[PDB]
Amino acid sequence: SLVVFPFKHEHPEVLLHNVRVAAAHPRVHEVLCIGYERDQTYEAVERAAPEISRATGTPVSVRLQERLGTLRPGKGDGMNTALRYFLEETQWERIHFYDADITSFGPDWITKAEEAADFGYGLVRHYFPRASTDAMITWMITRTGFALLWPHTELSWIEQPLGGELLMRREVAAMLYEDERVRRRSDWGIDTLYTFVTVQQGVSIYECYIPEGKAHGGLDDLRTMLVECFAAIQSLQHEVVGQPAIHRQEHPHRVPVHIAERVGYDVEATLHRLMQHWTPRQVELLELFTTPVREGLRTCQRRPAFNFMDEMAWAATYHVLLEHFQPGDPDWEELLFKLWTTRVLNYTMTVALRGYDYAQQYLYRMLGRYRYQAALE
Amino acid sequence: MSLVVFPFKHEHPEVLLHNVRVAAAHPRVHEVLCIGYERDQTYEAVERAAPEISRATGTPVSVRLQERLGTLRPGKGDGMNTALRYFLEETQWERIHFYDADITSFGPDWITKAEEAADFGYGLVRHYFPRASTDAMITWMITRTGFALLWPHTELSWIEQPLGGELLMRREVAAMLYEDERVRRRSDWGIDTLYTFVTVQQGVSIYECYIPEGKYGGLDDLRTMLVECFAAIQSLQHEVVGQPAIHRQEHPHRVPVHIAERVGYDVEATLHRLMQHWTPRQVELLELFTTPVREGLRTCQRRPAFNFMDEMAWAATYHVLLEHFQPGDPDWEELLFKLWTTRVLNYTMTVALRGYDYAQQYLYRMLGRYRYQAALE
Ligand code: NA
Ligand code: NA
Repeated sequence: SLVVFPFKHEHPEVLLHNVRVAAAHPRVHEVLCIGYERDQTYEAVERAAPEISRATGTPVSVRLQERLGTLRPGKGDGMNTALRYFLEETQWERIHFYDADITSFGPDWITKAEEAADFGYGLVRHYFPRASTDAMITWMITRTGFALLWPHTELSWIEQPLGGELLMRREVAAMLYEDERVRRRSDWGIDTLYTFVTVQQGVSIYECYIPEGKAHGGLDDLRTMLVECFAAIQSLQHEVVGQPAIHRQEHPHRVPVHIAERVGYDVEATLHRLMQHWTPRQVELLELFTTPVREGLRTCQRRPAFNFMDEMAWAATYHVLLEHFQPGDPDWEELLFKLWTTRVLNYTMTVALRGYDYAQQYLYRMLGRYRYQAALE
Repeated sequence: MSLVVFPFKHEHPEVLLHNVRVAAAHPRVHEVLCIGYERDQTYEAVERAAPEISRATGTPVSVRLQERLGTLRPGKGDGMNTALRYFLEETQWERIHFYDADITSFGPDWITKAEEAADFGYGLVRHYFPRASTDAMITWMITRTGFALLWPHTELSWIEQPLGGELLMRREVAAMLYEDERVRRRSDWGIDTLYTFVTVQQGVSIYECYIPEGKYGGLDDLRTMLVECFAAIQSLQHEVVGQPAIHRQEHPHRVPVHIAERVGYDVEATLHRLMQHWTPRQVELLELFTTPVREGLRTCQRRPAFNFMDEMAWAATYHVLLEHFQPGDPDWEELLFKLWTTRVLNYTMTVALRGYDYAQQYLYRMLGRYRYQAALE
């Protein structure tokens, strides 16, 4: 079994700690770290690598990501490079990915995933408890898109379709590595692509619950990620999903108190940013949207406005964006960001303020209404 | 011997009349009194329904108009003090209840529980109810906060609903309050504060009944109550409490889910209203406040700022207000309003968003630190 840690900007100590756990694990035959460039961190892990291999009897390799796709060169190139390495330079039967920066990692993540693979599943995804105001891309972009475009499939039921923590069977990794839609997704869209393509190909999926959760400012920290996750859905929108898929999830535990009691973002800063980086093109682009959204966002030039951006207004908005949004156009990018920000604020003030349980319940029903709306049309 | 009082203004007649019926049917209630603000629609409906309710229940149901007994805005204070005057001068009943006209959860239990605690010996019985984490912002940030910073060694800041209009007094407590000029003059929203304070100051023994079943717009809706409740505390600040008081509270149930999952105010409207109705004198009055507060509120001329207004900034702010605020002055009232608004927003986004239990714990701890800070000094 190969374990992969993609990294770029992470501090060395956290990645090295995780490497040491994975290398020590009885079922792990090799650890690979993949980075962007030979920096301080990359050199540190290269230096520390041989002490770790001798101590564990497990080979630890470092490699650079190669340019395999055609978008911004980010996470997708790293993961796809790991797929090639696993397929062409190893004979291991299974590959795990874990983000380099997870601070809650332990032998349990590896064990649970392997045991699920033993059971027969082609793909094992880890999922985690999350704060009511985390996962706003997952919820408002990815799962929403899946519900609205493929309501009869497993896609919108997957818990963490953006999660980078997962295990694949060799054959699943080969299928993804060979798929050109996946190979080209060199940016933040890679996780969406892996998720979508595995489901479309009827790979069987198990979702393991990891109770400790994943420990790793304004909403604008997420803006590139948001743009690329949305572009990934938009790129897939005319695809057909023609076959069922086995999909099961470990029953989740009660959310831990310290996770239920996190705030996901700085509300003040987010309100402020909503009023910034406006341009006449952004103002003119709003003429594509429904009346309450156009007026709501136009208001945002002067003061934060977001009550208008409820569930149905968001679905209406999502449809216009699927049709008109252009990845790489700066005004479209900023507009998406503002529109999503008003959706996040609306949900924060009218749903998340009512409590964790209330929020979870609203989000699941949101998907249910989106699927039903899409299935009736 | 027991009188039940419902002061009223513009409430819907059916809620009030339902409650009147409940009170008069109660075996322990000898007379029901309704005190009307003026001869409006509500008052006419009450006066029509009265003689029939007296006949159906064999209990006298009287209607009267609030008199002008105080020297401030003619409001709740006049209404309640008029009921005291009547209880004392035109009846011989030994106990008086007050209930708000529009409580929708009213039953004989509210009366029985209060009567039973008086039988036990208490001078004053106050009811208290579960409340949502964004309700009771005057109670917490103004009244309980003031009680904690001004009389930390007393029972005052430990009282759960000092602003609550659901309570029972023994005749001698009522007489003492009616006779007190500080109380007689508080014709506005400050009356509840005055009742709570003077009873404690005079060593009246207090019991708090828990009513499990008991209990919109921008913060704007609470602006008049806010400025009058603050003025009430300000008007008492040099008073001394030189005797203890017996005070016990019924143990509270877990908050009902339907109450934990409410929202208390329109956030968007509140953020907007924070940027309005500036005057250059308000800008200049800010010069009296600490630097982060001065800078923070000044920013509110252009965008909402509130992160600065944590509990320590609020305590510093409260001291400046106690010293400088001018009741009845439009700029001072408006500044208090914005100042409290930033405090409620700060608490909403950094505390209440973390969940009900986190919020409750934070609030009780806040009073704890305010008592400690005040007693040390
Ligand atoms: Na090993
Ligand atoms: Na009676």
